[PDB]
Amino acid sequence: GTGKTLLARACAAQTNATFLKLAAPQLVQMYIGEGAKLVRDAFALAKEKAPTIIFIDELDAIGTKRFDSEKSGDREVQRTMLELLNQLDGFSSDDRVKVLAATNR
Amino acid sequence: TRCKLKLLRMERIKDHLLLEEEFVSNSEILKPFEKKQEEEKKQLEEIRGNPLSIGTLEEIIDDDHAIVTSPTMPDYYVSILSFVDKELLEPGCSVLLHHKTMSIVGVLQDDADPMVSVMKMDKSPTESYSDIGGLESQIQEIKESVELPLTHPELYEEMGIKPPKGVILYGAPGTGKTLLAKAVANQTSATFLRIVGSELIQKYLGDGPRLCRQIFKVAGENAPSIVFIDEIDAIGTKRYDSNSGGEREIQRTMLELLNQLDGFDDRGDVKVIMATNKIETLDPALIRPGRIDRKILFENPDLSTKKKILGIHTSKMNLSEDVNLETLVTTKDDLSGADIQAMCTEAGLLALRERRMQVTAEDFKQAKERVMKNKVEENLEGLYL
Amino acid sequence: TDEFNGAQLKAVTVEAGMIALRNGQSSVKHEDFVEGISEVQARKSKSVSFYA
Amino acid sequence: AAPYAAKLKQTENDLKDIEARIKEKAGVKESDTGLAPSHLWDIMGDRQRLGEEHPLQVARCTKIIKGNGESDETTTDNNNSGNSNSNSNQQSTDADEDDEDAKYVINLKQIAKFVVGLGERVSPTDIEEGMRVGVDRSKYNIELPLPPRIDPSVTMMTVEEKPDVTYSDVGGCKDQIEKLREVVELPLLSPERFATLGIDPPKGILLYGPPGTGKTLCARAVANRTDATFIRVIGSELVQKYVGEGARMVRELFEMARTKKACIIFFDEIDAVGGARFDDGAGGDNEVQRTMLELITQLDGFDPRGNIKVMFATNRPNTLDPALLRPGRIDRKVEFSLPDLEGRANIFRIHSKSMSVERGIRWELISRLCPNSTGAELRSVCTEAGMFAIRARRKVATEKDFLKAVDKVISGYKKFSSTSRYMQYN
Amino acid sequence: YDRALSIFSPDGHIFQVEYALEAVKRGTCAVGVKGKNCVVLGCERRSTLKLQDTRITPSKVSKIDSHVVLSFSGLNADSRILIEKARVEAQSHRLTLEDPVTVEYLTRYVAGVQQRYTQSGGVRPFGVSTLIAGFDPRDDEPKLYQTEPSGIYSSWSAQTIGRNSKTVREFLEKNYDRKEPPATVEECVKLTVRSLLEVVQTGAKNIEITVVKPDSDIVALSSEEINQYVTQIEQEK
Amino acid sequence: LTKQIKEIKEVIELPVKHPELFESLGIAQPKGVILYGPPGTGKTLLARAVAHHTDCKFIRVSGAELVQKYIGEGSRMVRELFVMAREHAPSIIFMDEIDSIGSTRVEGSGGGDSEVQRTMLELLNQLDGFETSKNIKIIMATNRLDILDPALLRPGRIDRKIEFPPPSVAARAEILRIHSRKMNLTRGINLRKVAEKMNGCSGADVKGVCTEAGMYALRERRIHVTQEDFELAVGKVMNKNQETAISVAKLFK
Amino acid sequence: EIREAVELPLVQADLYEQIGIDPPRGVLLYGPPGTGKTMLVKAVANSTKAAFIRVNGSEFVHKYLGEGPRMVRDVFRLARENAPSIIFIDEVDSIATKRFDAQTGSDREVQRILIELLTQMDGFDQSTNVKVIMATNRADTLDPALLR
Amino acid sequence: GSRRYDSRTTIFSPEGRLYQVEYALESISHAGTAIGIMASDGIVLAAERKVTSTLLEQDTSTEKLYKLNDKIAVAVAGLTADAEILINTARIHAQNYLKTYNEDIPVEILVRRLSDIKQGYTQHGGLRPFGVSFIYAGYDDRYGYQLYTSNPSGNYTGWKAISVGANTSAAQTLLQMDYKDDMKVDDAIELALKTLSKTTDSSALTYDRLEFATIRKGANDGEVYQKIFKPQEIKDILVKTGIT
Ligand SMILES: Nc1ncnc2c1ncn2[C@@H]1O[C@H](COP(=O)(O)OP(=O)(O)OP(=O)(O)O)[C@@H](O)[C@H]1O
Ligand SMILES: Nc1ncnc2c1ncn2[C@@H]1O[C@H](COP(=O)(O)OP(=O)(O)OP(=O)(O)O)[C@@H](O)[C@H]1O
Ligand SMILES: Nc1ncnc2c1ncn2[C@@H]1O[C@H](COP(=O)(O)OP(=O)(O)OP(=O)(O)O)[C@@H](O)[C@H]1O
Ligand SMILES: Nc1ncnc2c1ncn2[C@@H]1O[C@H](COP(=O)(O)OP(=O)(O)OP(=O)(O)O)[C@@H](O)[C@H]1O
Ligand SMILES: Nc1ncnc2c1ncn2[C@@H]1O[C@H](COP(=O)(O)OP(=O)(O)O)[C@@H](O)[C@H]1O
Ligand SMILES: [Mg+2]
Ligand SMILES: [Mg+2]
Ligand SMILES: [Mg+2]
Ligand SMILES: [Mg+2]
Ligand SMILES: [Mg+2]
Repeated sequence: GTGKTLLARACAAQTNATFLKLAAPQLVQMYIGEGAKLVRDAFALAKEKAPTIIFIDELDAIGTKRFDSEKSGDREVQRTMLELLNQLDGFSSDDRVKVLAATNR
Repeated sequence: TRCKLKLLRMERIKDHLLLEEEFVSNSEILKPFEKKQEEEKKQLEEIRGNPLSIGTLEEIIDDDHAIVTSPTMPDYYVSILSFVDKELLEPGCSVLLHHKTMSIVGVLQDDADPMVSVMKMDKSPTESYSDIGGLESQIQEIKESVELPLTHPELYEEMGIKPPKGVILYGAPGTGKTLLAKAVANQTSATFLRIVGSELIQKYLGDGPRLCRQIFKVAGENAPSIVFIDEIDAIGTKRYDSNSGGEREIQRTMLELLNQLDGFDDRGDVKVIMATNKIETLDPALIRPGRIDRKILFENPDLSTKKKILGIHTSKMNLSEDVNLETLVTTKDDLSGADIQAMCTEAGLLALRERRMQVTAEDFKQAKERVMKNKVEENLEGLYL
Repeated sequence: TDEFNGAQLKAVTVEAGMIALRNGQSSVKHEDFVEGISEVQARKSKSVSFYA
Repeated sequence: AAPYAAKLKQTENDLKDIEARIKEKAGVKESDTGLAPSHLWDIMGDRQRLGEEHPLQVARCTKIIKGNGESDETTTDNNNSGNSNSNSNQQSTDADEDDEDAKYVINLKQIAKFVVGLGERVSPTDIEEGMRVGVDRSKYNIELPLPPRIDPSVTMMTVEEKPDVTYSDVGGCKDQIEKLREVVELPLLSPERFATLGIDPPKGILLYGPPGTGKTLCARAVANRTDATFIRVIGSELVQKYVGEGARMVRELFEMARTKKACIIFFDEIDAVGGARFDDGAGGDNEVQRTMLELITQLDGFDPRGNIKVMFATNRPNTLDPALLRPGRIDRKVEFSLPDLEGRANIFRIHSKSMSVERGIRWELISRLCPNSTGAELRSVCTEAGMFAIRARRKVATEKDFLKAVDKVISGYKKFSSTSRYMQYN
Repeated sequence: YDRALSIFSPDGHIFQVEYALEAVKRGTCAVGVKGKNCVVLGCERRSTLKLQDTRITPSKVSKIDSHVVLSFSGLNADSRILIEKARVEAQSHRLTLEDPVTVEYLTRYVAGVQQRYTQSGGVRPFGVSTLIAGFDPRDDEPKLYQTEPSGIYSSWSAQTIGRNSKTVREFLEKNYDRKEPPATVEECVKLTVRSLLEVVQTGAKNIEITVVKPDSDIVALSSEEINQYVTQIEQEK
Repeated sequence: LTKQIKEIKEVIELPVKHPELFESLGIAQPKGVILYGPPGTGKTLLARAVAHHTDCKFIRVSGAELVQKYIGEGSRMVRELFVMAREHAPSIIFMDEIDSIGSTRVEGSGGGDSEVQRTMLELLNQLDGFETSKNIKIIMATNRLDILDPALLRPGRIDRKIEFPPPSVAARAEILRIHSRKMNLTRGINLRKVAEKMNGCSGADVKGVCTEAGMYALRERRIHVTQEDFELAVGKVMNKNQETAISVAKLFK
Repeated sequence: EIREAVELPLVQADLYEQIGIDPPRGVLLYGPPGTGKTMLVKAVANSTKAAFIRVNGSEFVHKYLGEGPRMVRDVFRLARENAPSIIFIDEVDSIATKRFDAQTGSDREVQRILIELLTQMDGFDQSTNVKVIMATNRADTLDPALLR
Repeated sequence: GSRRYDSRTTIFSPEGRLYQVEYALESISHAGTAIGIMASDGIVLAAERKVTSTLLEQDTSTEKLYKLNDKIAVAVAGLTADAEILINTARIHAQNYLKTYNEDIPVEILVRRLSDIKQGYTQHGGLRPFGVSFIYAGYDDRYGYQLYTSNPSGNYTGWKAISVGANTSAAQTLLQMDYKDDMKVDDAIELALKTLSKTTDSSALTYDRLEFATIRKGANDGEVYQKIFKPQEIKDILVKTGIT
């Protein structure tokens, strides 16, 4: 309730560049690694429409990396998260793509 | 002879005359056209062609068009033709498609599943009331709840009460909780769907709410219906560790089970019978008033009530005049009604090894000893003297 | 307002006006605005006289 | 065997005729309608079949491409040397058009993409991107835009047909009922009062209390009264098997609500799909929370949501994550508690008006005799008061039948009271 | 220790008291009827299990003084904790004010013990309910009280406690008259015996009767006397 | 282990063969039969063998859902099994509590194959009613009777509990001769002395001493199994059996 | 142990028939990873001088559906022709999985393979070939239908 | 918070009942069998060890027979550690009543004292029960031989013959069919070996798994003599009764 989402909505109107709205459970996808296809394309798109701002709402649907127990795990969440990090790395663009991240955990 | 004769006389003239009336009317239909009736048959075949390709109705678009999913993968914006109705098509229904230009030409299909048959029973129990050895009043509280509003809805509207829903049959093991459920299941002759509570936890995670909701869908169609849930205790006590969703998952199955039991549905008449062994283990919301109106209790039989259990079970048996039925009750104290049924069987079994049809007093005492050793009694009563 | 968030503070604005709406007033009054703080808050079972 | 034998032959003879009537009827010729509109409909389908309005393969738009001024013709383009202002006199022998205004990128369902042109029953303004479209199976070309989303089928069969359970039956004329109206019935019915003010009305209700206070009662009551779309989803139904399918259920729910004018989505019982987020090292709470977080983002948007009022109804507001309960997604918590003596009296009268009661019934004496009871227990009281009339062979109730009722329902089922455990959360 | 084991319920109760009441029902059954000049507490005694002694196995009714008898139903283990205090308080009465106890007073003290364990930190309350009976000294009005786990006591003209106490008390509404007690002591034995053979059954080998007459006469009947009253009643009926 | 053959014969083989004696007596139709003892006692072997003699289908249920693609799940396997059994009737459903495959399934429930047992057993009572009598008996095989749960050990649920000891020296000699009826020997080999040498504890192990002896006939390039081949067998198989018991190591990695 | 399992049936079939013992058919190699399972089989691939095929478990999964089973039939047929033959499936872990969801296509295709290999392993019986040797560094993940 | 980790061992269930006393009795059904028969000329006490091994010294063991005082010995069945404490309490209390009244303590007094001690723990303190079951063999002039069983609930009941420990249902049924009122210690010696023979889980019952003691008035000068038989006399009396 402190208007982190408000401040992004503002920022959209002010910079007048391409603002890629994103909600973190939308990204997770039940077909194998098509959740990952969504990461790479959205960021590929951000190279084109540069300069850019990607606004991600939530970040607990790309969860966390701590699972190692034999019984289940969910390694669908981990893979789409580790794809997120490879776009922030140096071989990709990052100097014309800013990522605005907002979470309440 | 004449009883047969009055029926013969009514039935022949009325039916054969009607048969004659159809024969003339096909012809007369033909006349304003030149052959209407015998041509409607040739048209139906022609329109549909051969083959008819099955699809699954994906969504229905209101304009007499539909999006059908052939399982071969191309989707199609088809038209809806003759020999079908659009409230006989519901999403999910199978459709019969014209091969050359795809059109919904019908569905005369049975559309029955083996998934529903699992829910259903095929039945003629051996269980009838008065195989209940005593506790007569309890029968005429269960029968007042399950069986009686099908016989007369008249009493309940005359009084102006809503007929009681739901029974919980609880007590100790061997007090014949399953034996009542089946005795009333025989009499009512309403579609008696049976489901054991343990099948409601699966080996997948999230399949729970899905399975539970499918029970009540079948139950709802075949109204009036009984849904018997045998030992709904098992799901709270035993976690099988086959479910990947864990303790969390089992709790969620509970919650859909609450809405399907009463809720917002306004489904058909569904009496629910819930056998359980402990009612202090089931979730309190699950058992709460106005969705379970009546709660019957059974406790252990009496000295006289055990006599009733014994007559009904020793009656099938061949017997001697040396058998003192009465001394098998006095020796046996604080033992179930389940123990008396196992005691007749065990006597007969010793008698089948000796290779004779008689059941003697000695095979009864021999049997009485062996069934009493196997029961290991309660530690509930070890507080007390 | 003490430990309200800016979403809670937006909530008090709307709530105030609803209470006016019932009274049938054409403006929101100062009396009604405070009344709306108390309605946004969960505690609105108020006194029972074990606070006197 | 003469008396019975002769006549038995005749009975069989009668079975033969009953069969012949049957074999004649279904082949010359079974009805589906009245008889007459099933004949004409066969001649009507002949008319549709000659036309190519079917078969039209359902496909989908992936990207609107511009076919004039983009150098679709590359006769002067070599990298970026093309004009991008003409494909009509670029290097053409004509001045007039040589391509279409709009190309589009279709993806088929079997998987094969085609670049298609522009229909004649359609304009570029009716073609949206992501929109499902009929293409012609003779030569793929967009013909008709067709309602998007093939996904509704378990969000399309949970839209209600209106059950009639009265607003009256909901106990008393309480503040609790009137609080529903401020959110639901009133801004839709007469938006005129709110318009003068310029106050945009609340939207979130949380009905919370212990089992049997009539939360569900209230749900059904505003289904029939409101007369706007009522989509009730049981919230246990949001859980699915494959992770990101579960979020898809509620995601499509909001696409659906938003499309329709004036909705109320009634989320029933979100003890499932509402667990507070924690890290545990077994697997995480990932499947439950995937669905919950989809929901949260569409209860405030990153853009304004449409007219969608949302009713949460729960038995425990304590399994719920902190994010849902703050206002702006649940503007008003509306508190439901066990009634008092007058309260309990009204509900008894509301049950009892359909019952045969003598004038000697003083409900004041038997409400007093029932304490710390749900309106759902008081129902069981009324049902069991008649059950003792049915057992005694009486047809008109007595004060005596209600005393018997109160003792058995209240004393007996107090051991089994939901009130005690569930109050700890409420 | 100091943690609460008795705590307030969101209803209006304490769950440990309701629970303790459930505990009295799962026990054996003791009956109370007073005559014009007798108390009679009779109790159901087990014999499902056999080879059980009769001389050395404690009885259900334990004489506190020479004129105050106590019977108990519920947990047979707990029982002895309430009685050990009750006997010592009687000797303290003799010490500090003189005169032996009055039945009303001992009942009020016993009530105060169970009362306290419903509200003191680190105890559960007793799952045991008493019929405390007897005579006042230098008087001969029969006194019959019954105290229960709440810590509340009631005087009763006739009462019954333990398993199926509702079934037995129904019987006693219909045969014992408040206005005219059984005319003699012997008529009063036939009433307690008449009541017991409903629930207890299974011979006169389970029925125990303690009869008190005024002036410090405690007698506990022999198996032979019991048989005799059961037989008469069976036959007449 | 002949006594045990005769006990299972009464409860399983006899009622399928002739319902008429059971009518005469009026005895309440047989049900579940629990077989229990250490491994290799041949509890499984006797079930198949009864199924052969009675001439009934032997339906093996692994407590795996894999082999089925026609149920594919345990949440309808119960009732779908009873459609197939009724077609191919008479049947004896065989269901084994393995308790080392389905390791974590057992914990807190007494067996996830006793989930299977109970669910199928509840069906069975109505099966005596569907159109007269039972055609499905069920045989349950368990390692222990203490890993069994109390609700299937109660009377009026079952009708027989057969116990199997491991072999005695006399019993051993017989079990050993069966495996020997299929391979070579040489005169002068006393089956009695090999029973003494063998301490054993499975009839499984006994069959391993015969195969292992046949393998040393290959090693030395003999043409028949000699007595010395038994001395090499017994030692090697024993060293192998006891190592894994006392080191508490399995075949699972 | 492994020479008597694989090599010995081929060079001296006559001895097994004589003594009257069941020859070892399929070979399973379990043990933790890094013990030299594959390397011990390397040795017999040089040494026997028979045919020796080569094959992985991911040769039998494919993009097109039911084109996994068509390979299963191919490797057996080839082995039979140039018999006696050793087939080695390097890691057979993904074929011999013990669990199926049995609603996804990915899983249904492995179901078909697993029945197809198993059926024709019985077809491969009473041949001059020694049956499939297969290894897995795991062993709690395998279906017991192979292991009977 | 401390309250967070409290068991609450000692509230009732909804049944009216004490989970932890019920469970205590559950675990004594695992423990070693002990049977006591009161003859009319003695009490024979015999208990079968729950464990056995051949390296185990079993020749001077007396881990089931414990003497409380000169005239009262008990057989133990349960949590032996818990029992060792209350045996040593009992011994303190028995000696105490003799110190202050100069009179042999009655069987009734010592048995009731021990019961109330168990009773204190299920009543209050927030502690686990003492899971012990005693069979008391004891002599007093007043009531002759007296026989008694106590449970973890802290309740005592008289017996003439009784069996606690493993296989209670089985042992109890057997005693009843045989028991007569006219039996001396010889008949009792035979029955005690014999019931133990029927509940046994060994292929044959042997002396090294039997502990055995009697209390006879047939010892000289009309005195009670406590005898805990040595394992070599037990083996002897085992040849007499023809068990082996
Ligand atoms: N009161 C009774 N009168 C007559 N027969 C009875 C009675 N109680 C038990 N039986 C007999 O014992 C059988 C077994 O009991 P049943 O399976 O009906 O019990 P239950 O109380 O549901 O037990 P559980 O929950 O342990 O399965 C019945 O089929 C019937 O033959
Ligand atoms: N500082 C502020 N000034 C103005 N309005 C505010 C302020 N903070 C919040 N609001 C209002 O409260 C509304 C709701 O808060 P919003 O959902 O934007 O919060 P957040 O802390 O980004 O949340 P979450 O993590 O739960 O998605 C905003 O849409 C905005 O209208
Ligand atoms: N306030 C009331 N007045 C009259 N009837 C009542 C009242 N509340 C509940 N009822 C009766 O009780 C029934 C069951 O309660 P209902 O399902 O409406 O409630 P809830 O509080 O949402 O319960 P849960 O979530 O535990 O299912 C209603 O269908 C109605 O018959
Ligand atoms: N006994 C040995 N002598 C020499 N080298 C060995 C020996 N055992 C193993 N190694 C070495 O270890 C290497 C790895 O072994 P190999 O690949 O055969 O293993 P594995 O246990 O079958 O495991 P994975 O499933 O990981 O392939 C060999 O290539 C070899 O260099
Ligand atoms: N009693 C026996 N006599 C002879 N062969 C036996 C005996 N018991 C077991 N076997 C052999 O051992 C094999 C494995 O035993 P099986 O029946 O599967 O066992 P269990 O269920 O006892 O583990 C049998 O198939 C059979 O060849
Ligand atoms: Mg049952
Ligand atoms: Mg509800
Ligand atoms: Mg959010
Ligand atoms: Mg087994
Ligand atoms: Mg590998």
